Amino acid sequence: MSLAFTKTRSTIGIVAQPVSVEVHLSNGLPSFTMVGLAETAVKESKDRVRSAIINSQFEFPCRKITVNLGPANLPKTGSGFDLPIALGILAASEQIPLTNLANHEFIGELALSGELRGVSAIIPAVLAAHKDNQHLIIANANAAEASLTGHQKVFTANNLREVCDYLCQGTSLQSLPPKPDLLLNNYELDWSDIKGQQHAKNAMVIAACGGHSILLSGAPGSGKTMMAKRFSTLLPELSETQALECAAINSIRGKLPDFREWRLPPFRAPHHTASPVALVGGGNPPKPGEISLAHHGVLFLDELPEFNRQVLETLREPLESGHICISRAAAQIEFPAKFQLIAAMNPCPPDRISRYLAKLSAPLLDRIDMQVTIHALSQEELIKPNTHLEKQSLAIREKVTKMHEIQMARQDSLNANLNSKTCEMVCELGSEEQLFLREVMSKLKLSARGYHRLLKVSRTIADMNSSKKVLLNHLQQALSYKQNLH
Amino acid sequence: MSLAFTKTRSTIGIVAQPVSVEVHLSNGLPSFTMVGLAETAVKESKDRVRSAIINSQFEFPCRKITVNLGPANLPKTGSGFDLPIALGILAASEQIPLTNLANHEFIGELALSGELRGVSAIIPAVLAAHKDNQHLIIANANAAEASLTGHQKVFTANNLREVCDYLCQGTSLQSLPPKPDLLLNNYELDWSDIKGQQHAKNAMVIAACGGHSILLSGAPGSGKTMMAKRFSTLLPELSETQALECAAINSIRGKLPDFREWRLPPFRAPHHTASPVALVGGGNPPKPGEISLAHHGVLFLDELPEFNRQVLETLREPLESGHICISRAAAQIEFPAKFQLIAAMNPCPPDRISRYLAKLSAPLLDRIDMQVTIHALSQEELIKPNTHLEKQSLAIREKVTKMHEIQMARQDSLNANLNSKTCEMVCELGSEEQLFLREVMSKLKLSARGYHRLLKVSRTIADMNSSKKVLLNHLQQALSYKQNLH
Amino acid sequence: AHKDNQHLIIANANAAEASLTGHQKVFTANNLREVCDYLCQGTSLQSLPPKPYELDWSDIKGQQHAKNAMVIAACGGHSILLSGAPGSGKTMMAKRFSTLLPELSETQALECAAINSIRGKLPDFREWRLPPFRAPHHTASPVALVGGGNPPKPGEISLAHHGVLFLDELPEFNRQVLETLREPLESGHICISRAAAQIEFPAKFQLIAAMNPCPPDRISRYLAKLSAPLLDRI
Amino acid sequence: LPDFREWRLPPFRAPHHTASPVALVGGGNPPKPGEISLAHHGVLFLDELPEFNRQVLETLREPLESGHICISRAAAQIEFPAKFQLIAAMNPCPPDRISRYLAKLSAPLLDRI
Amino acid sequence: LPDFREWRLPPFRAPHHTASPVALVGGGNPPKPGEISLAHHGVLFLDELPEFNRQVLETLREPLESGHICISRAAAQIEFPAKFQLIAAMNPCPPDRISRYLAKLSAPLLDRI
DNA sequence: TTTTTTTTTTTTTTTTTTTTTTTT
DNA sequence: AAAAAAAAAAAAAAAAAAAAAAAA
Ligand SMILES: Nc1ncnc2c1ncn2[C@@H]1O[C@H](COP(=O)(O)OP(=O)(O)NP(=O)(O)O)[C@@H](O)[C@H]1O
Ligand SMILES: Nc1ncnc2c1ncn2[C@@H]1O[C@H](COP(=O)(O)OP(=O)(O)NP(=O)(O)O)[C@@H](O)[C@H]1O
Repeated sequence: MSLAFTKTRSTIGIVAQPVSVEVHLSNGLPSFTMVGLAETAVKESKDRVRSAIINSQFEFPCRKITVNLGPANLPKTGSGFDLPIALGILAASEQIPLTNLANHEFIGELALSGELRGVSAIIPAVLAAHKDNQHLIIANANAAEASLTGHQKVFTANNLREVCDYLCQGTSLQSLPPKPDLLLNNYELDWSDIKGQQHAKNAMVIAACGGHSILLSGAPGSGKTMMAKRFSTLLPELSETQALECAAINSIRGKLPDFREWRLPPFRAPHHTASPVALVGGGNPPKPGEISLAHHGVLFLDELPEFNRQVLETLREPLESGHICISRAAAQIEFPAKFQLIAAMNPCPPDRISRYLAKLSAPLLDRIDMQVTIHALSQEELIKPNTHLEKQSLAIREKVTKMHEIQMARQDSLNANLNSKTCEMVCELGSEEQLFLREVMSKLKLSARGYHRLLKVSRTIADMNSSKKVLLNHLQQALSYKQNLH
Repeated sequence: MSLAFTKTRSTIGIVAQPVSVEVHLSNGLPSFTMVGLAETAVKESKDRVRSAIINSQFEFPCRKITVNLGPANLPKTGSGFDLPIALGILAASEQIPLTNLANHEFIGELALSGELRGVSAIIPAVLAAHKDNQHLIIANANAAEASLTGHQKVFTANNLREVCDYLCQGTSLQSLPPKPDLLLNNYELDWSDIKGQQHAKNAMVIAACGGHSILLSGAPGSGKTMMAKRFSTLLPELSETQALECAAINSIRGKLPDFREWRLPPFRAPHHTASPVALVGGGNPPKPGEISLAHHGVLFLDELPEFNRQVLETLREPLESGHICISRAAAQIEFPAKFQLIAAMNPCPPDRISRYLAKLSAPLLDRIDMQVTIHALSQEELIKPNTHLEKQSLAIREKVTKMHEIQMARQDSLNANLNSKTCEMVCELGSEEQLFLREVMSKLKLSARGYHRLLKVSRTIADMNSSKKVLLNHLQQALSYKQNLH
Repeated sequence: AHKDNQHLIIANANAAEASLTGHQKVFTANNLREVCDYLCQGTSLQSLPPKPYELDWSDIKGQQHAKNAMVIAACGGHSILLSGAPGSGKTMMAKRFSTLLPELSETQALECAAINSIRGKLPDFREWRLPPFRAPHHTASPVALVGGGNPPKPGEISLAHHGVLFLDELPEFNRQVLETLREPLESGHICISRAAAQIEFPAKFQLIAAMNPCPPDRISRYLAKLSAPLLDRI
Repeated sequence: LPDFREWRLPPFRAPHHTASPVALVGGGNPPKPGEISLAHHGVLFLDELPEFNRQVLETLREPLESGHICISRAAAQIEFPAKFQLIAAMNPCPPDRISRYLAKLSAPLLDRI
Repeated sequence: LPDFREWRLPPFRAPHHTASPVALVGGGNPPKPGEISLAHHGVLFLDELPEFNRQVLETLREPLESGHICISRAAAQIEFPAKFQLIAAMNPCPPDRISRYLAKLSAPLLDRI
């Protein structure tokens, strides 16, 4: 008859869910009705589309035009619906052969002259389009942003007539500019630029291999955030897909990285108090927060007890599943937050100790595997200049990569994410080691999860020593990283 | 078919984003349609533009008119969209040759007689136009404000007919007037009025010469606030590019400053009664706050134990990044906030003194580099008159001008902004210096931050002696200004 | 639809969720033409893809004294107060309890399915017919443990509908929170109200609580924090 | 609209010690002059001065020197004349109780009287 | 509305000893009747009075003589008639601490027994 | 060895800007 | 073809419940 289908994508949450644009024409008096929860920025696109179609020397149909943006449950805020609506209107009036619109997705604004203009936060659309294996058409102003993915099967155009020519006559035009240069870390910082703490350094290196969260205990003014800020150095380079996902997460916020930190794990340490709306998801049109940010990186947490209780209890979901499920009353949208957690805590500024320690949430203070006490540096070490022992981060990075490969070989998850049931099956335990653990529980009444936490850290230490299975010395070193002190 | 394009500037935050006005005429019913998120202040430009065009002996088209305002996602708030729309309507109707609108930007509010009216906050638009090398035409009422920049590519007009004549026959309009007939610095304020406080004045001298933040403590009624106020004169006069930015922020607020002091570094002390939105950011269309009003200047926080922590917890990020980002749920807005901190407090209002200090935010005091005490002024020295007329002023300002260049030659930041690693290799601590530093460290209870705080101010004092490295004499003086006692 | 005994016609895209109930009398369609053909002539639409362990009491040694008491509590539906010295948690006794209870019927399991479905991201694998066991964390939160806030979401107690609640170290908890757990025990549902209106989360379950009476003269203090009505219904 | 009665006698306004900061100084809404501005060119009396909250008393310093209070309603700011003359009455307390009582005063404001 | 009840017969209500101030009289949200507002024309059983909150027992003043507990949310005044009869029970309690025990009995309410 | 006040958070209210539905 | 009665949110202001902070 006189209806057509075109496919777009709208950035809701972090994932660009597919949006079906449906255009129908009927023999009524001329009109234009937009159906679907479209905001003003989209409802105003009627005149833009009419002018773009007319000024490109096409015939704008003088009939009842009905446009539906399915599905109808999701509000649509992106302004880049003009190009698909125009193509749908053209296809409905049989000015474009319909069979070529099946495998394409279109995103882009339209000025009244027919020239395309770019839209913001486009990278997630490209990611979704490739994931579904769909050709994507993009306004040429977005080629600079979209080329960072380096993804094929993405084309750009300048005018609506260019897109029409591509669809009908097949005169393919433009392609993503070539990928930018794959330069190197420019990482400065380095782990070498920290004076000798030794115990804290070794503990952090152990946890980086095992991906375990740590508590940075000790007196304030001792080097808590200073040591943490260098922890992201140890973590390995992210994969192509992981880097692309982090890039989309940052792109939705609006601050494009500088083409270099692409493969560097993020840090994004949140403020002291901040806001629970800001630090987890958001309201209005929902935007990612500090939790959603630093998806595959390391998240820092200074002055853990000070944080609001509701924030800490809502923080249970990520370390348990890696998703946030903030609801918008009508529905819910997911946020990926599978992050490494680093926390700092100061053992009180003796009556107040009970309430101060009790103020800290235990649901958070159960998955914090390791703890360490960061003693202040001796004046001799503070005043002594650093020999710098040449830069030392690539050796530790190589060690972490090898340990991660070893862990990936024996199961499909890291030791931090091991289930309680699989801990016994995976680990190779000797009889004397089991007897030693039984004797240890005589000395200290560790909880049920203490077993698995001690086993988890000792597994990384044992794999660190040379190979094979757990040993008495490994558990002996592990015992030092108990849950608390007092 | 004919349509016209016309460029203008709409200001959001501080920078004036480019906005392209598109006008298209169709053969439908005579209606006027405007799209592009028009705030109702500009949405009613239809009747104003219609009457302005009719009354200037032109011919208003009797056709359907569609007007599109730039990017479809940027709200338009200014009232100065009448002139671009009127010129677009004229150009689309072939009453103006289109080629002349190639590289011009128009800003101006029209009246029904055709006379142009001044629009508030014109300076950022002029700056943006000069950055892009574009002719800018404004109302005659804005000539006084636009003359600050002194750019030669800005023209002014009296009515729409003048603009049409300029675009059609090159009548050449009326250029903006020359720089105001004033050069005399004066400022009626200088360092001499502070009498008797030799030690604190000498310390504030080195505070200006290294960009260090300085904390002041002393008895009320002495020159604390006066020394803060006179501290502006010490800093070197701002460059033209910095003066334009400061004038842009000031004009955006609305307080047009006096031409006499448009190059002095701004000084603005916030008031204790202020919302966290008053100092930083703003509601509505975002407006610069108190902190950004002191860009490239000095911020004076008198009575530091006041200013409820809710206010001070927002000042953290600007002290490190030099800017603050405010989210409008649809875009991100940035405000320049690079400044120098000066704070004043009463040392004493028993163990209650600790509670008095407890209200202070430790991380804020972490960034402060210097502390001095305002001792009670001697009897006869104040009792003795001020017959001395040896006003220092220009001498110390000349000294700090060279001082900033000397620091800028070594690294890419002043002594206050040194990285911890860069504290060394710039201060070649000798054999005896380490000995003395070890002694003072052992006898005191300094932290890691305090040691590096001690090094930077000592570096600045070392430059004051035109010596390559510290000579154990600068360290002794540094201890006095250091020792952030409380 | 099941409660009223009514046929459902549902979009084919929703067959992923409606199949998880394993229901009959629920159909799926693609077009209005298919539904019109069904109503006019009955063209036999699709009817969802039908759907086809844990520990036991054997893992515990011959503790006949407590085992038979627990069985009686399960048979009679009464609560229980497994408590004493905190010996290695002792929660392994409670974890076995959920296995003893009878298998839930269609509506009973389906109601828990809906209650979980509200929280979004429907539980991952399987096992809807097994009654839940979800237990608190000895500190919880008044919003999280009971009812909720913001646009309402079921609390921990409601999630344990037709299941078991293992509230450990009862004395510590919160005095205000404990009394909020009153209406569900008596009626079987909560009526938490806030702002505009309220909704009724069904909260029928069974309670298993633990306590420590300390090693002197501190037993009275350790029991002084107890809520009388909550213990009176045990 | 006082007319013919006191249009040449200096105003005398004595706000009650609680009042409200949005009425004592400036205000919201399309702004209406507050208590402080109502005493322009006149006398302002503050009985039981320490009883006033420190937040309000710290605002008194700006008009006492600059001569006019500058309201700060985020987007907009307006000027109100405040050239008044200040008169204050305080009770020298009814141990550390003396220090606690005198802490409720504003040291700069009292030391500027 | 639960069951078929009896309606024609006097009601009986007994608060949950510790109870709550919002449950005994009035309530939040749109005005909801309190426990004391219940048992209208009936019998209210107040068991173990000292366990109750002192302020609420003081708030029982008007209901037992006036029969109306009109709530005040600063927006509306809903009446909620509460005519009833009081019945209370006391434990003599386990001697100078007897005064401490009796100090919580809310003597103004004890006068109406 | 025994009891209270205050500040913060949350909740509500109010105003205004936004929205959403008249009435030509 | 321009408007005005109604549903939602952002910010300022005031009151109730909790925490703790400090006082006997
Ligand atoms: N182990 C350390 N090694 C080298 N430098 C350190 C070390 N600890 C502190 N520093 C110095 O500490 C200064 C800033 O780091 P730091 O004091 O840790 O800030 P912070 O992490 O925000 N607060 P805190 O951790 O409590 O001290 C730098 O000059 C560092 O050089
Ligand atoms: N050498 C001097 N030392 C101190 N005060 C001086 C000196 N010379 C003049 N003064 C005068 O004394 C006034 C003191 O100002 P100041 O004490 O800073 O008032 P303020 O703004 O309330 N800050 P504060 O110091 O806390 O009282 C100055 O405004 C000068 O008018």
